[PDB]
Amino acid sequence: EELKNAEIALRTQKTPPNTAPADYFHTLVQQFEVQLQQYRQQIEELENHLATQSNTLHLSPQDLSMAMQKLYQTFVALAAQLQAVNENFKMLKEQ
Amino acid sequence: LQEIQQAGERLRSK
Repeated sequence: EELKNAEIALRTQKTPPNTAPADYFHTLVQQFEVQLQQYRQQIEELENHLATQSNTLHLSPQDLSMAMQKLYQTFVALAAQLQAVNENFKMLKEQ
Repeated sequence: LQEIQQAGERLRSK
């Protein structure tokens, strides 16, 4: 990334021998708009994981059955989407 | 993302 920016800047010096900057500043703000949100989500997730770590000792051995049935449900849905997409690819192959 | 996925799910739980 740095080397590409450097080749670009060398070219800009070659040709040289304010709209773009404000555009760059706008995009800079834009990117981090979502990154502050990612921070918010990571922070909620970390506080929640610490909440779980509080229960972490011996707790209830039923949430395991709960998450395992959730695993059956999520794997079923993922296999649905997988077979669907693969059948669409076979459809394009036939066409 | 599985720690963050358990985070989203358990955060939905707790």
